[PDB]
Amino acid sequence: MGVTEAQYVAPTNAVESKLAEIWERVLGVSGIGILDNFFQIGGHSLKAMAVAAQVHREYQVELPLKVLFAQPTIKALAQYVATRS
Repeated sequence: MGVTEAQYVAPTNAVESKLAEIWERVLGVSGIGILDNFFQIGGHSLKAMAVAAQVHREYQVELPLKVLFAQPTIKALAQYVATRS
């Protein structure tokens, strides 16, 4: 019924914590959870492009919107990038 940030916040490794940091900063300096807000992190604007750039260079799987909405949580994001890579 509202709320943008402070979802839970229980990280794990570098990718987990660092991307949670990157997300909470880039999304608008606030502080989100691992589960994210499962909506806004995808972002139906420049967000998809900016995230795609990161998903290229840092994730190496380079899939805009798909990893953003189908994996709208750093838990699933980490398992996609720091597992099979």
